[PDB]
Amino acid sequence: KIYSKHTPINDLPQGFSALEPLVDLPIGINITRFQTLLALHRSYL
Amino acid sequence: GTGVLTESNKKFLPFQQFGRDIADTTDAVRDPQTLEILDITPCSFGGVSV
Ligand SMILES: *[C@@H]1O[C@H](CO)[C@@H](O)[C@H](O)[C@H]1NC(C)=O
Repeated sequence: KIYSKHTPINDLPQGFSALEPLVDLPIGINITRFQTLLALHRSYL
Repeated sequence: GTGVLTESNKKFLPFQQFGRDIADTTDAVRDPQTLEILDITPCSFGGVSV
């Protein structure tokens, strides 16, 4: 299950912004570890 | 279920299907075939006193 929210903000901010349900995927696998993917640009120099 | 299906003004979110009252009983339904919200209200009933 992936839940998401985009909040316009001026530490983490105060107040409430509930995350809406985005997708429920019928995967059925074992998940114990995770890692974030970043994008890197080639230099060309 | 047995009830009257009426038009609703409840702003359901796209994920949301069912609707519930304080009793956690179905109060609205979103149809798969046509994506519209039908409010469910129990039909009229009462006690008869002679
Ligand atoms: C058939 O159902 C799908 C989803 O349940 C819906 O998107 C589609 O509009 C329906 N077909 C017609 C002709 O309404």
